[PDB]
Amino acid sequence: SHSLKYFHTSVSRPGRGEPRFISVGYVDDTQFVRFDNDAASPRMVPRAPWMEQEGSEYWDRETRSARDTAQIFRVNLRTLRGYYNQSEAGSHTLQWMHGCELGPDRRFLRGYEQFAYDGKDYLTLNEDLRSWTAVDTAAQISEQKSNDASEAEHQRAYLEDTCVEWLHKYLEKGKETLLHLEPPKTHVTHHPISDHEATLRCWALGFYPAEITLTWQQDGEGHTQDTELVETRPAGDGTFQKWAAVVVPSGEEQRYTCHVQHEGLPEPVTLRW
Amino acid sequence: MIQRTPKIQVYSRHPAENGKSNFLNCYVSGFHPSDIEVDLLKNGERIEKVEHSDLSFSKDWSFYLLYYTEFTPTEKDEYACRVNHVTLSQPKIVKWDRDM
Amino acid sequence: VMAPRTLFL
Repeated sequence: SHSLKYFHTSVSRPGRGEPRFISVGYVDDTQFVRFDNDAASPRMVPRAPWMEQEGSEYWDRETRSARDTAQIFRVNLRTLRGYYNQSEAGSHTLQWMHGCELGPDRRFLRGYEQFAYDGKDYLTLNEDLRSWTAVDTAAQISEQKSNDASEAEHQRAYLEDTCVEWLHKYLEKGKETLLHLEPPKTHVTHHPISDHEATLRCWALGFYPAEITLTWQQDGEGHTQDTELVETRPAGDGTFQKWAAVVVPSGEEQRYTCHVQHEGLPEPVTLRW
Repeated sequence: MIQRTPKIQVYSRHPAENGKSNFLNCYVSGFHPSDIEVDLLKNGERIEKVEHSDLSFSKDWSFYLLYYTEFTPTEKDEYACRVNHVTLSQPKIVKWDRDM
Repeated sequence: VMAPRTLFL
């Protein structure tokens, strides 16, 4: 299973003219490109090592796609402004994301595409990829404009043929990395809270992909975690980190196990401290 | 209009070891709009030349960014992240705890 | 590559 997703963001700026436009591309949990109409070089540019051996032909085209999207989105922000009867003074956000996913066979499993205005679902592309559906009541005129114009087809073509095709080329270019599973380095830390209790915190460091799951269990096992769990976070070197903590009665530490589940480990590791 | 407050996590790239070079990270996520200011501090001092990742967002549309800078943890020095966002009545400061 | 076409909302 692999995916190729892009995230597009356009933010209006009443004062400073043209709204900011940003695009980032990912292959699974690895960002490989980006575009920013506000940086030194508007260009789609490389953001992963395995993308520095590409020619002008590639960068010019993607740059063209990013720039065209930006211009349309400029127009769309004025349009969306008219729909919510919002004044020209405030700043607003138009978001667009699209992606294709492969199944194990390595072939097209599914595709997706949706727009959002000011952080809310606006227009979504149907599961079969053959028509649109307004998710926000205010997006209904866009749904018809779009279905009548038959715009889903060009998106479906892209999601099934182009996206998938390139997802394959990308995995091949960055195989050394992209296909390698990096399991987590693990351990449980002990942090006394008082003379009665103490927090048991299980660590998972430097793993990839991001998906992982840590589960505390002690043991007359009614339920039951009540665990403090932080959002899986990026180490900054391409890998991820996470931990799950609980409060144990002092002396009762050892009755606790932390189960670590991830793709890169031949099977789940169990931690006790 | 929808607005979400940023969740914040301050931490080091690799396990903290006094004297050993490392990276101080501040990951902000789950927020909306994307306008946001993030400072990494040293003894309240505003560290300069801090870099950040490219603005992206997740399925729920909320943005996320990783801010960072090279640093050398000591036993005496204190580090923190200062975040300002339209949803915060006042700048929020969360201090680095090598145990989290 | 990214979608070469988008929507005029």
